[PDB]
Amino acid sequence: SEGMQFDRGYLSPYFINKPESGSVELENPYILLVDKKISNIRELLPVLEGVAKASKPLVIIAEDVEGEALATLVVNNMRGIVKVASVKAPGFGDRRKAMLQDIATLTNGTVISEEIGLELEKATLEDLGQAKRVVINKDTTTIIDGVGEEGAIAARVTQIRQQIEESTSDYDREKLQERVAKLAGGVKLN
Repeated sequence: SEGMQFDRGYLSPYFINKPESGSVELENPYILLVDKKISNIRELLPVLEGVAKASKPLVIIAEDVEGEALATLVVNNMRGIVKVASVKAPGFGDRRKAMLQDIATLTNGTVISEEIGLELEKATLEDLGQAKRVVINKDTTTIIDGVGEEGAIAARVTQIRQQIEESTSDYDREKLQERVAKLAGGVKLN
């Protein structure tokens, strides 16, 4: 019940902001969800402009963040220009896409997906998910108290649970149950 946790850690230790625990702890962050690799910093500039309007940190969960995009995020973070962290989206292939949506639903975010005609350079603050806290270390990412609408989160879980009923695979069922447990962990109470 202590957050949605998945087995991807920081993409660079230079995102650490709690050196004594080797971790990134970000309070009331925006959460950018992207179902592709990000390499071109120009794609992120517009969103980063929005984040620059306040003191809210940004967590980027993308298929990967690499090259000039990652380097600029690391340098800006080290300089204190922004408070940012990046992690790889959990999982593989279709399940990775489904789990990015699990996170979007949990956090009231929108997955920036070219599959449906969305473009990273046109992403806005309104597209970003939010949660009370995100904690990242070398191995894991934990999203605590996502702000997603309860009905939407419940409907998502119920849908995953029906998917379990459509399977006769122990492996696949366990993986679906894991998605359920993760969503449940991330809910916001009291």
